[PDB]
Amino acid sequence: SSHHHHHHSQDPNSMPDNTIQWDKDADGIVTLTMDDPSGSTNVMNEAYIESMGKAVDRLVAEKDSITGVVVASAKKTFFAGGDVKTMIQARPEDAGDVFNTVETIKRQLRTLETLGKPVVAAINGAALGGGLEIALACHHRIAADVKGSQLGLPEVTLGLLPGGGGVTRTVRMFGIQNAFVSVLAQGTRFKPAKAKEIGLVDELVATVEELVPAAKAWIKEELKANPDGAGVQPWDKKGYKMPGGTPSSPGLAAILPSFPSNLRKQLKGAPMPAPRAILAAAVEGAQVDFDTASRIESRYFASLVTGQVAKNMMQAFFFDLQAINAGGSRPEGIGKTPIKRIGVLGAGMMGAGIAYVSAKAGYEVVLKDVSLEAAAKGKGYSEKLEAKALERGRTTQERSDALLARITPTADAADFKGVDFVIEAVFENQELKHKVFGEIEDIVEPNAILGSNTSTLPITGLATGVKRQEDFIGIHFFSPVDKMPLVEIIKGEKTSDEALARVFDYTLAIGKTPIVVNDSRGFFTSRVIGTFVNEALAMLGEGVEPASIEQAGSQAGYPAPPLQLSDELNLELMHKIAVATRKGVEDAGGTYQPHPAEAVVEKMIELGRSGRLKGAGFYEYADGKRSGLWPGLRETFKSGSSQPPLQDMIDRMLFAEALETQKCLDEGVLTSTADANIGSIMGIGFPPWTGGSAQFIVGYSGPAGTGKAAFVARARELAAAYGDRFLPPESLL
Amino acid sequence: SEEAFIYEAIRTPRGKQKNGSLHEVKPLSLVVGLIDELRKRHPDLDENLISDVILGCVSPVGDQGGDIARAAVLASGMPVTSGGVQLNRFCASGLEAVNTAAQKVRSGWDDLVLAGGVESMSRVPMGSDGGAMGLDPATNYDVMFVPQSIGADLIATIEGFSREDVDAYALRSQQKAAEAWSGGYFAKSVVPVRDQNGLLILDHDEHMRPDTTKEGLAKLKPAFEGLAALGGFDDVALQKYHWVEKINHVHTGGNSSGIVDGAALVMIGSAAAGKLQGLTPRARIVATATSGADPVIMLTGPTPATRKVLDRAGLTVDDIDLFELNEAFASVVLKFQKDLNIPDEKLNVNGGAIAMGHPLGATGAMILGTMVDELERRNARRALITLCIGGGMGVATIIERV
Amino acid sequence: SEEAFIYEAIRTPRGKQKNGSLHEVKPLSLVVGLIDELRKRHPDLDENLISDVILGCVSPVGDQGGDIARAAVLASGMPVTSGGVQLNRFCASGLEAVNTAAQKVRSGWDDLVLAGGVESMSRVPMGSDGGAMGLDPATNYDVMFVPQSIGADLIATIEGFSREDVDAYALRSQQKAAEAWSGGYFAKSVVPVRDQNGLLILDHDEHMRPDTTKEGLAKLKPAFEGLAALGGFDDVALQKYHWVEKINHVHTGGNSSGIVDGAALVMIGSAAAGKLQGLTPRARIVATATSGADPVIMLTGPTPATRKVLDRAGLTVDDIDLFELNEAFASVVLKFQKDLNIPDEKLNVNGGAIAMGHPLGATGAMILGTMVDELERRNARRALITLCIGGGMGVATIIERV
Ligand SMILES: O=S(=O)(O)c1ccc(-c2ccccc2)cc1
Ligand SMILES: O=S(=O)(O)c1ccc(-c2ccccc2)cc1
Ligand SMILES: O=S(=O)(O)c1ccc(-c2ccccc2)cc1
Ligand SMILES: O=S(=O)(O)c1ccc(-c2ccccc2)cc1
Ligand SMILES: O=S(=O)(O)c1ccc(-c2ccccc2)cc1
Ligand SMILES: O=S(=O)(O)c1ccc(-c2ccccc2)cc1
Ligand SMILES: O=S(=O)(O)c1ccc(-c2ccccc2)cc1
Ligand SMILES: O=S(=O)(O)c1ccc(-c2ccccc2)cc1
Repeated sequence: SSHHHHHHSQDPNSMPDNTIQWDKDADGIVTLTMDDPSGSTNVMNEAYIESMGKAVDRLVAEKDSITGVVVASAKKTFFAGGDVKTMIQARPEDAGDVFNTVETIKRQLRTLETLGKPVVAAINGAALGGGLEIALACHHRIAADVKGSQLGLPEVTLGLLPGGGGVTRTVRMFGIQNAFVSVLAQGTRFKPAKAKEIGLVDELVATVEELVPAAKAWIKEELKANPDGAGVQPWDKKGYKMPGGTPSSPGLAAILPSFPSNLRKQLKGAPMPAPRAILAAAVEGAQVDFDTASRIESRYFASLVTGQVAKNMMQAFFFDLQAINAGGSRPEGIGKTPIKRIGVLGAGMMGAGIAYVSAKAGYEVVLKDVSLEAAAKGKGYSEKLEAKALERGRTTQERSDALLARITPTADAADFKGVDFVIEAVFENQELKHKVFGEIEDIVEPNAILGSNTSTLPITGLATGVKRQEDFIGIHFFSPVDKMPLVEIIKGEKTSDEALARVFDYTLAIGKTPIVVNDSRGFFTSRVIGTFVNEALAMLGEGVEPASIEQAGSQAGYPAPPLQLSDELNLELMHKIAVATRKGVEDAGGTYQPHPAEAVVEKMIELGRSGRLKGAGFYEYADGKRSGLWPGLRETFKSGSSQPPLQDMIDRMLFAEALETQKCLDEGVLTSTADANIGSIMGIGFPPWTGGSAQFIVGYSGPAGTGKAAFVARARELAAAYGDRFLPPESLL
Repeated sequence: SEEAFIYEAIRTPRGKQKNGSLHEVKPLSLVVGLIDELRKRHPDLDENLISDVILGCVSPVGDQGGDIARAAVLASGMPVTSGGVQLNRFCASGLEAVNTAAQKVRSGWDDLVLAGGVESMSRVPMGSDGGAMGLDPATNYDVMFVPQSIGADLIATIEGFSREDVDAYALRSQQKAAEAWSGGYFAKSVVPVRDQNGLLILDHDEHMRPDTTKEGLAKLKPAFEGLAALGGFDDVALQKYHWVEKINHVHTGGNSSGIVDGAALVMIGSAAAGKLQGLTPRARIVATATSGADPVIMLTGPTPATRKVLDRAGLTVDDIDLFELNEAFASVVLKFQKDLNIPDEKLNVNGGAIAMGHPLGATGAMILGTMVDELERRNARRALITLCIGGGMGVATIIERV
Repeated sequence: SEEAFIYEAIRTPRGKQKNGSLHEVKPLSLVVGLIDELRKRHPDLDENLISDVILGCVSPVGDQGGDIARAAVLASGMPVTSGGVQLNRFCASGLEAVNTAAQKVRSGWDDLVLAGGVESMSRVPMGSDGGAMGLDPATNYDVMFVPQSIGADLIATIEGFSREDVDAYALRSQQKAAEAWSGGYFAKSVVPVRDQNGLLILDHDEHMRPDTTKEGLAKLKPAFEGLAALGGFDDVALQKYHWVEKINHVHTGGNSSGIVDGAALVMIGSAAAGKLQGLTPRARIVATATSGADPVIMLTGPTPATRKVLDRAGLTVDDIDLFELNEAFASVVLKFQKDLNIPDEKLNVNGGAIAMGHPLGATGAMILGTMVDELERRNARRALITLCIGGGMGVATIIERV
């Protein structure tokens, strides 16, 4: 009933500040302007709830003198998100308070929506999550087509769902299938033009100054032309029919059982509860009236907020990612150094991809290879990506031609004149990189960054081939560069702080997320992803079915199963690394403990199946595409003789990387867990539901318990059953 | 305690789903016609001694809603004390109705019971009733819902049955069904459907294709008519059976059960009830059993249920003269035969649902009466009837000729 | 002579139809909650020994379609061998499930069986499943279809029950339901409904009006919504009961059963099955019976069914300590009390569906468990449970405390 959180006396010093300004024109149109004084963004917090409660109360009390309502904002954005610092603290015992809070939020929006008067949202900037939910409660939405504006319900990306009516209202507007697929399941963000196209927005204006007037103009016309239906949503009219039908409709009842199966297919059986909950709230809500549907929505929301996955994802994709983008790993007291011309050495898949993202961000790129034929095929990588983006309509023919025009393919070292940023992406060989850098370090500018994209070779050693080692640094990209969002910045022993900042600022400019890693063998990404594939190859050697291995990888939440990923990493490079590691150990006076996967690698080398690059690996490769698992794999390794439970296989892969991440944190390879979590998620594909390979430890949840203590118990379980490599470090004990 | 006997077991012919002869016939009328055939065969029977009418029905909605068994009692003018209950255990509903009627007589608290089933799939299609396991995403996402066809393909993939293997069984069913019809085996148990004026509507199983050939079956395309055509279920099945890499879709319309319309009635009673009403026992219910297996593979429920009904009756496979398993999918029968080493000449000896059709709620009582008639014709002694069911269930029954 | 025992009998609270607490709760969830409560009471129960799950359900469509019993077995994660069958015998479905479970145990072919019912009438309204007896004009015209309320009014007319008479019974039911709740009679049997977060949804029977006065009952109008509001049914009834000039419409929403949501579960097994699982038997199923009377007056089936179960168990009225008849309509209980001369202090002693509601498929199993507790709370010996049924049927059960 009440629009407020409390109905009893509290501490007067605990009264939240006021965030909503009230204004009623002589025509009786009330303009609600949201302006939270505690920050630059209107956010759904305790202050908003109390402020909207007072306003909605006043709307009802003054309903005789009020003809319409306009909901506007005073910030650069409209209304963006919720109070994550408070949501991440909701324990399971707080599920009652969580339920009540979202019920109160929706009780306010339901009153606004059923006022008997037109309510218009003047959306001036981003309307994300709770902001769009506020707008969806209005009867008409007007957005200002302005740079940076986004609209959507991205709650699922933090492990939540739109609990302020976003599920219920989008299903009422678009139907179960379209609401779930297009808006809810993936939290897609829409530019205002696309938002109007799908129905999230009804009108557009050029600038923000036209919004409130256009809103009041629409209120004036709606009352004149449609007085019986003014301020009445489609679902509150007799004769409402849900688009696509209700669950009882014969047409939708035919395909409805395939909705959870298609979801399992998309998620590959990963344990991500949020999309399942959105689908349940969506369908269950379409069976009952709006208010009953809204309350079901609140229960699923409280189920997610109090769960562990939402806490993992809020920690990673909100807190950890904000700290990284704020320059947590960027050295302090360093200024800016804009970049004029980028020089990329190598037109392979890596160097061509680096040139594409560099030219897409507006930089002039010189793409050098050994021959002009090769450099030209390197620019063809960008041409094929632009051609596929023109036929889909995501870029103009004008901006595409200007993108390609910034890519100048060459085979001459002299074309690197005026380059202030070098990104070398040639073969993994130290004396080659020493040679390649020596032939350009004099042609490029004196203050040019000398970056090397390497996966294995140490940076400090590579720097002995240039004169200015202060500006030599490792800039590790990930294939395919156009779709992989991390850049691993590797600091050699002579690398300066200024160089760290310039590559840091470069990474943000091209739209990628940086981490800073100290020089070490395998750095962070390569070292940790190695423990992942090696754990799977060991399973193959032990006799586990290859199909079970790949399912375990997919059902753990990885983007690619480990045998498939091994072919792309090339078993010969895996062997070269194992040989390198053994050489350093046996020469320091010690004894090398080989990983059980090294035998499986060598057996595939002997059988002439070193990976995809040479046409045969754990998979058969026909017509350039992948074509099933090699049928001889089962007889080579006696597949089926060992049948461990699937969860053991899943855990062995997750724990191998979590434990290795802790070693990197202990050794100083990484300086912050934020880098470890985002580095594992965005760099090597650690499953997002874990929040990262470091969050996986503190947020672990199994049948034995929760948290670091339960992680250690399970690691000790795996160690006693599969090998001492699963024993936990002292830092966890 | 009280022994339960089969006194009559009759069925309608099975009309086909497309341009079928029974499409104009209300499913209630199919049952009433069988009730009237029983009266014709026993005019002086005191119907007040009939204490219940148990009809299996998988889609109890529409023409089949509102307790169709009670509708059959009232519409046919049967005594109002004869009750009437509908039940749904999916594919075994017909045989579960008979098994429940048999267990009612054993308890001593019922004397004479009509059991059977009705399913007009051309009028009430499978799935019309809805259900949580399919239309509630929380339940669906967790129980790993999969349609029956993909379980059958998965069985063929694991056990190693090829497309030619399952098509070879399909041809065998068509041949044995045509031989049984030509030999007059079904003459006295298939009751022709007639209209209000006595004009003939259907007198044979019109789904049969007796001129089936191996080449014709090889030209058929894998199944794509219902939930199977929709995506996802293959991946969901392999998430459960993670050691299987690829599912071999070998099942088509020619080696799967046919969608048909039909009904069946069985009269079950104690020795005293038959002696009082002048009825001759045709067979005796020796034992019934229920078990199950994994709900994703789903269709492998018959093997444990048969093993439990044999153990319960103190018998072995060698003591059974006729095996009757419902031909939902060819791979289900081939798996049942392989696992128990059933001899080919004892398995579905008069054809099955691939040739004649599988009218869900009525099938169990049709294939039961089929065995009562074949034991008498062969002068054999024991027969075992079982059906796989959706969700992973299973029902088996042993009858002995009397 | 395998004897059948009741080991557990539980039920949800009953949520009302208008703005009910259970309207957001799927009926499948109502059954699963009661399965989880049985686990809480017997955490070391070998669920593999549970051989069937029989649920009564009168409108098996939508949320209640697709063999909801099987859905409860899979959604609760019970063994796939536990089966699951839905049945529909109208209002008696819940008790017919329990009686069928008893008869299966007596036969010796089932050891431990779950039985009960579920009906979410606010989500799946009565009549949702269609049906020939109501929707096919040929059959409707012949069986003289009439809604139950009109049969109830006719019973009041023929027997001479005034409007004040049925209102006096309605008041008594409200008073005895309030006394039973206040006295804690239902504390251990009514299992509160909670959401996925553990938050409370319902812990009491919302339909009760414990402040009911005989003056407020008199202010109510005979205002049934649905078929009774449409025309013709009065004339159809009097064409059969032709010695009656006019039907006195005495029944209202205050002296007729409530439309509510609810579920009930009963665990039934043999002595050996219970002893093998550390279970204490609470009551013994002494006898069950079915009969019926004319379907136009409809709700007179209880008297021959109660008569039949008494003669079957070798007992009379004076041998029975408690009589529990479902309060579908006040006149039915008064007719039943008059015919058998049931003492007032033995009849529906804890109130009935007029106060607490009548969740069709489940009611027979709720009032069954209600008498199990009241026999134990009074240390009484025998109880007789019976329900009238739509279409003129009747089911009765006699239990004995152990
Ligand atoms: O007792 S009152 O002064 O009326 C009072 C009432 C409520 C509040 C309050 C509201 C929202 C969040 C925190 C505190 C504070 C004071
Ligand atoms: O999921 S949202 O609807 O975006 C949502 C986000 C945030 C909140 C909230 C958090 C803390 C204190 C009060 C409210 C509520 C709902
Ligand atoms: O019990 S508290 O920890 O004070 C707590 C209570 C409520 C919430 C919350 C509210 C709305 C949306 C999400 C979370 C978070 C924390
Ligand atoms: O400089 S070496 O010592 O030759 C050396 C350098 C790097 C590695 C390594 C690479 C990828 C993952 C883990 C380790 C191993 C040895
Ligand atoms: O960064 S990558 O080039 O993708 C790369 C990453 C890791 C490895 C690797 C390291 C140790 C053992 C096996 C393989 C090899 C290559
Ligand atoms: O959605 S993002 O966080 O931008 C994201 C994008 C991509 C990846 C990824 C994909 C394949 C292999 C490894 C990682 C991970 C996260
Ligand atoms: O026989 S059907 O009604 O077609 C039927 C089909 C499928 C299922 C089912 C399958 C897997 C998990 C749960 C239920 C149950 C019944
Ligand atoms: O219990 S009901 O489903 O409401 C139901 C109502 C009415 C009838 C019926 C009435 C008269 C002649 C035949 C059937 C049967 C059932």
